[PDB]
Amino acid sequence: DGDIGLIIAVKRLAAAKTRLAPVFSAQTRENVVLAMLVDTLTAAAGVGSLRSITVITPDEAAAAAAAGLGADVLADPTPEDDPDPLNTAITAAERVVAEGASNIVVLQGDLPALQTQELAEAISAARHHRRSFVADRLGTGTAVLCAFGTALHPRFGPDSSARHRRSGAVELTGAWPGLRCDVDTPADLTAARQLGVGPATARAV
Repeated sequence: DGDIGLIIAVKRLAAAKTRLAPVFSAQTRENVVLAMLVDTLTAAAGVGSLRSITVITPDEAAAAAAAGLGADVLADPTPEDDPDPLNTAITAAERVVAEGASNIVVLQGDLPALQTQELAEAISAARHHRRSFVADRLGTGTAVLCAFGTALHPRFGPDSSARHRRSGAVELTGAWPGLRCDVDTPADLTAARQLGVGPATARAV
């Protein structure tokens, strides 16, 4: 059995992926965000090195979906006026997950084209470092952050790749297109769909 505690943080679905609003009705946009989480979780759950998957979210629909796939779920109590709610949530989940795992991996929940093998390989590569990350497709963001026997020090948000790099996290290379293809914009979604999205995202779009 595995040694990696995987964390995914998910914001309120109404707030999520607002740059997809031009191509989706609000209910369809929320459905796409949830479906991308489902496909990401499904791909991740195939990775043999995982001990657990923990989803932290204030969104009860996302909570139900994750729990319904056999993930651990943490309610996110982070106030609305917290200046950095994403990293606050990750750090909160980390404190819990750290009780049961020494090696923790934070994964974006909007990777609908993720293949199990891609994540497995990324984690194998990460084992050679204390802290490491995979940049997303366009290079400014972070698809995955990995910490082996040390604190994550997450710097997700704008310009996270650069911030992670500055923090001393080593950048992993490895094509892993499905791992890198996070979906923020319609262009990102087009790219993901060309790689091949999982069935939940296929249905939602």
